[PDB]
Amino acid sequence: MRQITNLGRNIENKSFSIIDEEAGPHSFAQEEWEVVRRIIHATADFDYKNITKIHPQAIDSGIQALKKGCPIVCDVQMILSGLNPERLKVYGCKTYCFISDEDVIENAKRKNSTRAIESIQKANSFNLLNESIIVIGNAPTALLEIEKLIRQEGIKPALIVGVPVGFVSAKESKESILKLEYYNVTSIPYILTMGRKGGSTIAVAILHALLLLSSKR
Amino acid sequence: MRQITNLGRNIENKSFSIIDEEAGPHSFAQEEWEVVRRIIHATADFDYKNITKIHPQAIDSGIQALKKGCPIVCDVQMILSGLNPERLKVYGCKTYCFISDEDVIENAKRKNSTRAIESIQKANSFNLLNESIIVIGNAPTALLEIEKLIRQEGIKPALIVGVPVGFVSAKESKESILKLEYYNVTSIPYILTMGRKGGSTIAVAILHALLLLSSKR
Ligand SMILES: [Cl-]
Ligand SMILES: [Cl-]
Ligand SMILES: [Cl-]
Ligand SMILES: [Cl-]
Ligand SMILES: [Cl-]
Ligand SMILES: [Cl-]
Ligand SMILES: [Cl-]
Ligand SMILES: [Cl-]
Repeated sequence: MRQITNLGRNIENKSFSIIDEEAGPHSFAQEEWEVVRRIIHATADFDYKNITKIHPQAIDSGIQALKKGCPIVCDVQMILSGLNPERLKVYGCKTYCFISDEDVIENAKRKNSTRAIESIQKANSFNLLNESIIVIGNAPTALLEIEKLIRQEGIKPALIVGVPVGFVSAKESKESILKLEYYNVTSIPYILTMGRKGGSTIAVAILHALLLLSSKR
Repeated sequence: MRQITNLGRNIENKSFSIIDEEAGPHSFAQEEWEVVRRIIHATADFDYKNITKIHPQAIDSGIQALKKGCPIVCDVQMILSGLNPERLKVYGCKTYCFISDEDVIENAKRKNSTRAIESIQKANSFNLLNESIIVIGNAPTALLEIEKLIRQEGIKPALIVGVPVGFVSAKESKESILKLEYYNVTSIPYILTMGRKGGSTIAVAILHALLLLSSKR
């Protein structure tokens, strides 16, 4: 479930209350607001109240795949190191991150690409991008490879959590997921933070919020 | 060292230059600016250009500690699982984080405190707080206990990287360090992000930046 003192639980509920009060009126649904607020909570940055975008199917589609014990593929290790394994076992979700794998780094140097792009391709070769939750919280090149695989092959992940932070392709990487949404009738559900802002913590924030939402039947 | 494709590097340098051009004129020293920059990088948030405070001895003191394979205590796992062990082994630094421990979790429930405070205490009961680098990145209560120990007892860490993000005591925890600096002729060097903004991501960014500096001398 989760290990946190009753005090910590009080400090947290005390924060969410302040965050709600401060943010002011917003345009999210109850279920959605919880994810947005959770990001604000993880960063003390209120911009995620505006830059955060939640595909209409994002919550259901994601919580559903979570219960099926679907896999969770992250681009950077930190994201994994932030999830309570105990909470994940309940559903039986397997996690992945080939960013530091031997072959990935070998192909990346050879192909003159990035590790993130190559680990996304590795997860793809094992059919891991299928009906799963892909969390990109650091490498835009990763989120772009997904953009590509979606058009090229049909990869149909359960949910894309594209919140990479960057100054070069971060902005675009997220905009492109929105372009896929425009052209397709039934597009891949997503939760992304538009612009350059994002990061492992933002992603973890989202996962925890989603899990807690699932927990609440 | 650093496993990062030649491509990924050019992406970072392009990022750093963007950060520099955008930031504008600042009041930091060359070496110090690096640390600040690294934070803005990891977050795409330029507020850290104003909220970041670096003690006069924070850089020299912290690097010197690393060189001597000094311990590195963290308040949360997220931070350890974000530092390249390969680089620390060079100086032979040992990484610690008792926030997950059994006794720590226990003592916390009984004392009606937080796992964070109790883990700072356990770390205390090992002489791991002297000439060490204390990296607090999520629990203000951890930084507050550290402050208390600088007062009650004479613990003398080599560097306090106090960047806990929070809403209830974040602002205060960091301020209490500035107080000690005021009342003490010779205080413990710090690198903190004023206000209530912060996070393990910022912590790691600061550490990496430090390590890199260390690697250029
Ligand atoms: Cl809104
Ligand atoms: Cl990237
Ligand atoms: Cl980028
Ligand atoms: Cl990150
Ligand atoms: Cl300045
Ligand atoms: Cl705390
Ligand atoms: Cl707090
Ligand atoms: Cl954090």
